[PDB]
Amino acid sequence: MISDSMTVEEIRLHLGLALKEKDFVVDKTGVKTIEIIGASFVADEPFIFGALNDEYIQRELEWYKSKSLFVKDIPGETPKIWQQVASSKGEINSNYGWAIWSEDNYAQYDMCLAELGQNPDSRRGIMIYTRPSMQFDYNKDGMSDFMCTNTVQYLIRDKKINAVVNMRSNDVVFGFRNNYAWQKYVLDKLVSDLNAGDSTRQYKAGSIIWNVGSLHVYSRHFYLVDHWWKTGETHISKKDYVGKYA
Amino acid sequence: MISDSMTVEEIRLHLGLALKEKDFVVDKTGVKTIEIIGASFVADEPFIFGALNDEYIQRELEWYKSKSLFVKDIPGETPKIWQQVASSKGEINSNYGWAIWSEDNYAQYDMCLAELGQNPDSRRGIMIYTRPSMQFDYNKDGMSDFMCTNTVQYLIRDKKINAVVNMRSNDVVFGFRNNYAWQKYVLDKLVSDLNAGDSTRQYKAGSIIWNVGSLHVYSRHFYLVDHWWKTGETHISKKDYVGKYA
Ligand SMILES: Cc1cn([C@H]2C[C@H](O)[C@@H](COP(=O)(O)O)O2)c(=O)[nH]c1=O
Ligand SMILES: Cc1cn([C@H]2C[C@H](O)[C@@H](COP(=O)(O)O)O2)c(=O)[nH]c1=O
Ligand code: NA
Ligand code: NA
Repeated sequence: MISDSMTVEEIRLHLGLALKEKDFVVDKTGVKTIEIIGASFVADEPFIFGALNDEYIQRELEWYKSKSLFVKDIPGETPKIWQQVASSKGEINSNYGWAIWSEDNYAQYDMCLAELGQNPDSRRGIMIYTRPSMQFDYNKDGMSDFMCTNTVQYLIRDKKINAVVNMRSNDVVFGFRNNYAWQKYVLDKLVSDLNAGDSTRQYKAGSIIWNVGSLHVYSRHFYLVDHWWKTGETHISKKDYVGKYA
Repeated sequence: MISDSMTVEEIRLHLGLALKEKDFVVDKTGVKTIEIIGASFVADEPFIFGALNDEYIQRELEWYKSKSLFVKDIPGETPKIWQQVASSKGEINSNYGWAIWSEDNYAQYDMCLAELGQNPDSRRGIMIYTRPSMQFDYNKDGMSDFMCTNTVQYLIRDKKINAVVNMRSNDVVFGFRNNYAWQKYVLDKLVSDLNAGDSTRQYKAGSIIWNVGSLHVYSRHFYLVDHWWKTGETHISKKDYVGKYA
């Protein structure tokens, strides 16, 4: 039994209610947010609010395939957000290709693939992204990057592979869209690798379940929530939005 | 906004449905289980099925206060389960007092207390129990102890301190009852320590939210589920149970 969770549509609704309520909490940067504490839902759409950007996602995936911990190695011009959280030397913590494909984080992908190839029913098929020393590593050399993804667990049931994603913190607009594309790519690769190992397995991709301690919208994206609250459209250009949260 | 989750009562219901359905999955030990994948609920009662045992809980808490990684240091006679998962030398991984009070796991309690004493609104107040090297450490010296608790996050909102518990795996009957008593003790201590630091804070304990990749019942406890399914009583002695799952 997979848990019958909220869907992306219902998360949209609860965010709209928080905004209507004026239930604000002060970000570390001083900015207001709206927040769901302890959120859990099935990721049945590839975005919550906003639009897709295959070009950027493909650049972030090439960076993950390189496993580099330096933001300059992102193909093309590196985004400003990555520059602002990096150390004095351009270093970060959150390269998810490093987290799952590097020997330095204990070969999470290959060990999860070996565990499930040996025991398809296991509860120990997991890729652990964060680490206890994060209590001190988050601000090494002046960076500001406390890992947001804690763990991802994989469970094979009825010839489908399901993923359970646990995050400390996730931005609804950019974070969720990029992080979802990545989790789906990893899931499909794992399915294909298991199938090439044994042509009788015939596995397929299953569901992705999303769990978050603080799932939040920054006040700079309140307009998307408000517009969806009024119209049902999940995207509008900032230039075209008319409404209070300009 | 805390997420409006299932309660313990509703978890009881879904477990009863899995049992009725005969939706079984094979444990590593060969035994059948029933399972909810990706479960998330508020812990508003101190047990799901079964009875309380303050004596045993108090012994496990004294062991946690000692921080010892050896099962013999549990006060009095050490339980058989702890003996069966221990290494050739009596060693385990899962002492939660070690995980949060030892310098060797990077002082999780003291660093979370310092983070929240400095910024009550933070999203980085977390105690990280597991670690990436668990892909290799789970069977060190022949033990069988892949850490079950991944992380616990603390969020202070409206002068109440809420906890978000993330677990890979949890047994509904013994695991949940013992693990809940522990999480509530830590929460109350944190509240009291914050209040003694500043007599204007006046904080109080809030909600505990429980998230689990595989939340399961072993076939040896199917009787409790069945009895509750038939009668609404959350406990019965194994001697008194009449029914199929004898
Ligand atoms: C690196 C990363 C950051 N974030 C966002 C979540 C938070 O808004 C922010 C981290 O801020 P915090 O460490 O104060 O929670 O970055 C994601 O949503 N996904 C990611 O993968
Ligand atoms: C140490 C510990 C184990 N357990 C149970 C969960 C599983 O039934 C078992 C670990 O088995 P697994 O590693 O194969 O999932 O021990 C808890 O529920 N809580 C705990 O704190
Ligand atoms: Na670049
Ligand atoms: Na003992």
